[PDB]
Amino acid sequence: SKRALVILAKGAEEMETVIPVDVMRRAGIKVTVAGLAGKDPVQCSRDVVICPDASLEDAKKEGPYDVVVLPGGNLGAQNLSESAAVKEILKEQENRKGLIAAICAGPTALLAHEIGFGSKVTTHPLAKDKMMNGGHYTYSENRVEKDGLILTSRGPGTSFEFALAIVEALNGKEVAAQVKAPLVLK
Amino acid sequence: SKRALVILAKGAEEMETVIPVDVMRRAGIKVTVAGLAGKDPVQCSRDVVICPDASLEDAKKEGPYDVVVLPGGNLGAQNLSESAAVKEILKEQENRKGLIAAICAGPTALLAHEIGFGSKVTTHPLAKDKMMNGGHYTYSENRVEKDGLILTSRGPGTSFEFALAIVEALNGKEVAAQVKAPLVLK
Repeated sequence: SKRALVILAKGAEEMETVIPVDVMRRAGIKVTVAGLAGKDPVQCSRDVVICPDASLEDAKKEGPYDVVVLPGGNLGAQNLSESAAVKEILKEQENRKGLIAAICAGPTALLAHEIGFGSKVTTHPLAKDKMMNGGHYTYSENRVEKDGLILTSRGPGTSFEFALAIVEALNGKEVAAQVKAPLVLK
Repeated sequence: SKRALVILAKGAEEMETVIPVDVMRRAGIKVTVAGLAGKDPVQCSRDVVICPDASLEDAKKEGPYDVVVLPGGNLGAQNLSESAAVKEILKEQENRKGLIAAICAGPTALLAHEIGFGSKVTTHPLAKDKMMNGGHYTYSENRVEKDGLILTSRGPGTSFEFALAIVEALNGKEVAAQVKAPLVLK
């Protein structure tokens, strides 16, 4: 009954894609993995090939979504940053006061599309300078940062924390705790 | 220059599949994701669809491998446990004194194929009783267990530790440390 849209572009970090999709489905969220380029399989940064559930064009017609999720991976985030379709989805989600979650270089697509300026954010350490160009955000080193409806995180190793923060935001702390225990997190 | 074979069956835990593949490729290992059933895309436990690099039939002809990796997921591990092809690959890897790595319900395929008896092993907590049927192994609660050439781990949340243990076994501690830092692990 909550719904998530995960936007999958060539060059996405596959761990940052699969960990949130899997954890959100464990939480009972209806997740649509949507291909930026169309319905065809997507070659991720480390050459894992993932078949999306739908094209982004089709998935948009089925919104709105409770969260829009942007994986990282530098080339994936670049492709999200260059997409007019992504711009329109994020602007509409911002406008309706829905959650936007981005991990690793993913938040640099928020910069590109002028989303969430004035928010505290984090990114992978190597993406800090790009994200901070112009001083439009306030930078954090927290592993997960949530400033209202903009949720960001740092890297593959923060992907479980990121996904469980999404789950808590949508489904509450009790569901997040229930989902977390079987994962054998430290 | 080291080589890994990852055997991907329907119902595999996608996080336990993708995290080791990605981390091992970061370490410079040549990884073949081989489909148990053939060359076609594989529907994982949480409905992520992954396109393998090759069928297992083809990938075997290209061995030997420095490690054979068995992801978890209960139905994935069941399919690995029922496969005569997997039996032959694991027996040959055992015989040549090559590493076998299995995570979560994955080690129950070792039981099925009578691999590594007498070793200390771990599994997901919910797979302990199945793994221990007959007392053929000695159970551990360590997050990663390595008893010589049998390497096991417990769940999605131990997948990074599992993958970095594989990297250390193949490529050494210095490479594992170099791969680990950009991941933003805690």
